Amino acid sequence: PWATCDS
Amino acid sequence: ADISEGKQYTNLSKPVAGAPQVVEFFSFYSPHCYQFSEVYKVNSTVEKNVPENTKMARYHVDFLGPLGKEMTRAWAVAIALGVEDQVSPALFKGIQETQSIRSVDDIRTTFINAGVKAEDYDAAINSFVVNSLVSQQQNAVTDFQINGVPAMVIDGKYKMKNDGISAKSPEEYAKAYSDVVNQLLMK
Repeated sequence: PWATCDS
Repeated sequence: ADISEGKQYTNLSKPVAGAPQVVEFFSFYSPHCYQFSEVYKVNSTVEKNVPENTKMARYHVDFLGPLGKEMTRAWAVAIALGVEDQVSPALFKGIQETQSIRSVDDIRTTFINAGVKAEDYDAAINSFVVNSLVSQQQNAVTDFQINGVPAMVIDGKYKMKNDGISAKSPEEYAKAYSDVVNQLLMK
C-alpha cells in the first residue's frame, strides 16, 4: 500500500 | 541496491537550508500514515538505524481532516511534553478507529487518558514553545512542498519515493526503506 499516499 | 535519482527518491526543486537531516510529514487522519508508522513501523525502523546524532524531525500537516490544524497543535503538545509514543497510538485510534475525537476537548481527554496531567496539558497547549512548534510544522510543510502524506525529505534536498522502494514483504520494506535513507545520508 506504499504505492500511494493521502493528499 | 543502486540508488539513482527518480527511482528511490527525487530532488526537491527548491531545497531547504538548516533543515533537520530527516523530516517526516504525517497526519493522524491519513490511513496511509497509520499503516506506514503504526503497523509497518517504517519510520521507527528508520529512526533506529540512522547514524548516531542524526538530527530528526516529525511534523504534522494541517491539510487533512476537519481538525487538521488542531491536530497539528496536539502533536506539538506531544513533542513539548515528550509523550509522542504514549499518545500517538491513541490519537490515530481516536481519529480513525473509533472516531471518538470530535472536538478539541476530546483531544485533551485523549492526552489525559494516555497519562498526561490535565494541568500540564493546559499549561502547554498555548505555550510559546507549543506555538513555536506549530509555526515550525506549518512552515516546514510549505518549504518542503508537502501535498501528501506520509512523506520524508532528507538533507532538505532529497524526497523519498515510497512507491520506488521494492520489497517482498512490508517487513523487508521497512528495512529496505531504512537501507535507502542511510545511503542518502552518507551522500
